[PDB]
Amino acid sequence: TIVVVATASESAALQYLAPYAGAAMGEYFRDRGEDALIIYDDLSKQAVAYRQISLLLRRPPGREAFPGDVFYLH
Amino acid sequence: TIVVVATASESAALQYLAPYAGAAMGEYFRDRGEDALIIYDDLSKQAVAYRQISLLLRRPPGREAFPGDVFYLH
Amino acid sequence: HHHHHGMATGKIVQVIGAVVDVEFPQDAVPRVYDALEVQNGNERLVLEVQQQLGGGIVRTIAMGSSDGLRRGLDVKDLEHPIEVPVGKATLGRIMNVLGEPVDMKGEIGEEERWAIHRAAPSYEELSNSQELLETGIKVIDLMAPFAKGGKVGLFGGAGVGKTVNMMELIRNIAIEHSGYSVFAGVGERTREGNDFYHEMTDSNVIDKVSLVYGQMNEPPGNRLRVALTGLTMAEKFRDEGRDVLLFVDNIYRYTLAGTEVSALLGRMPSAVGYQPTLAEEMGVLQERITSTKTGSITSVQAVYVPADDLTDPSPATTFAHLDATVVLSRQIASLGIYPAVDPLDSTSRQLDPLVVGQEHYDTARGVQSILQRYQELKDIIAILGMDELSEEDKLVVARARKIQRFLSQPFFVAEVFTGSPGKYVSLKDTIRGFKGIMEGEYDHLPEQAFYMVGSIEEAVEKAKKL
Amino acid sequence: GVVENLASEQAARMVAMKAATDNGGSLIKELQLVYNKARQASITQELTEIVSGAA
Repeated sequence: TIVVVATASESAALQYLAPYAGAAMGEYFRDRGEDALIIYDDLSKQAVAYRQISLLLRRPPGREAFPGDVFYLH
Repeated sequence: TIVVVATASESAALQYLAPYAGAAMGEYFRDRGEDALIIYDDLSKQAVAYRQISLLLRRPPGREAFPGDVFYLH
Repeated sequence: HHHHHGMATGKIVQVIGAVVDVEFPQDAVPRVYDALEVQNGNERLVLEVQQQLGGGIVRTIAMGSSDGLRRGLDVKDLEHPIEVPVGKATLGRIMNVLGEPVDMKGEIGEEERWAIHRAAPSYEELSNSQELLETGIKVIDLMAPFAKGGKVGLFGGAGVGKTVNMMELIRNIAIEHSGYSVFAGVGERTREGNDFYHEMTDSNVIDKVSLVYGQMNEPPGNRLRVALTGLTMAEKFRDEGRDVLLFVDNIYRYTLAGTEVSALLGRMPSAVGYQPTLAEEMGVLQERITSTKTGSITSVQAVYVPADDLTDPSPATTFAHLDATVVLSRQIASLGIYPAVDPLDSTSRQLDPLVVGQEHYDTARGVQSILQRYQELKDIIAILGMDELSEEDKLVVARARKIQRFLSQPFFVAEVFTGSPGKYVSLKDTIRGFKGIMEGEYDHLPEQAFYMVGSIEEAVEKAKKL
Repeated sequence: GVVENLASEQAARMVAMKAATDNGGSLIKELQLVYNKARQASITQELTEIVSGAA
């Protein structure tokens, strides 16, 4: 099996997509009909990630400075 | 005696504005110099009504979305 | 929306995601509700209300996906908004939000097309009669009345097998009446849905009713939009002069979607971040339901219960909005009873008084007392031995456990599991049986017969079986 | 008579137990209101501050 590489240094880009990044993979197996699982943690830096970004994006923050994208994200 | 029609759909034009609207009526008898009575309540509706108004005003509200218009209003 | 030829272009002005800045001809533009579609690669795309902005450009949005943008962009403007082709064929047939026959397509031909944006007020319009809905529910309905076209609140939850309740409704609509209604889930775990489809096959009754379901896989513009759909759809049947009631999904999902919109709106949210106008939306919703002069629209809803904060502006709404109260109790069922519902804790202002009728309010009003007694009694016992208890206490205990037991009842739809044919309840019958029962009429009979039983005449027959 | 005093003692205290216990729950409900007013409040200063951060 393969695990992602995720570092503290990791550019927030990689960070924010990084699970969504992760998604495309197993679509191999499941889409291959092969079966798979994956770990999920609370990465949760993601919000200041995609979000602090959004500040850069000038974007309007949601609660806890974070928009409902979590839902969307989730 | 009579009373005036007020519904949920009614717009803060009619809605926020309305009890205020109906006032001058009594100036018939009252201004005929006659006592006259009226009941109104649920005025709270008028507040966030008038507050949605304030969002238009874009002005900062106070607690509970409130301006002091109450007094003036009141 | 347009009676459509041409419908032009505009350009795509500024785009962040769903934020649609685009510009039409300098001359004119259709309403915010009015809408327009543009084939983007694979497909046409229509974005929601622009609100008002300049240069033929104004601000718009869509549930669909935004990838593959192009600066210059051209949308054929649809005009008379939202026209949608429902037909009675829909029942037992499922479509997408677009009416796209989402499932294995039933191919679903439809002669009706109408905007869901249709208002449905009229002054003085609906009948002045104030009819109650008659459920034949041994406790739900008997224990509490139901008004035609009335709004209904839901308490209960996971492990309630509410679908059991629903199926009960299925046998109840057809069985009770020709009138047939459908509800639709939105923002929901899919598995439940498909299982409920299978459960429709098992139910087999699915034909009478059908719906697109939101499942929460989707974008909000869709979601928030969905309501108007069902509005129009039943508006076929109540418009049919038919009359009906549909279940409803988590509102907080809905209104909250309101806020996500408002942030999307860039508009200042309401307090506690509600939709600054969210009340207005509720105006749409609650305002929608009516029992027409010629039709009846009732419904029930379960909204996401948020921490059970009564301070909830949403609870404010519900409490404000709600016309009726469901309660269901996993402890109560956890007595083992088929009826999970909270037997206590049921209120409908409708069901209440004299002028709601007295004697019903009599066997009823005292039935409350019985409730209280079983409270005190069932309560007090464990403390110590019951020897001290007055007989009246004891007798009460029997009429108590057995009155309780007496409630439990068979169901037709229940058959598939058990073959239980059940029956439609009868008010005169009910008031009869209970009233006498309350008197301890026929005090001799066995308690066991009473649980999951038939009529006092029929349970009386079980005394023969006994 | 000593004994009667005794068992009686045991029961009497026993009875007190229930009531004394029961009272507090009310207060707890009040407190519930307090975290209600409060939940309201954090919601509030937070909110005012949220507009504020919007600035």
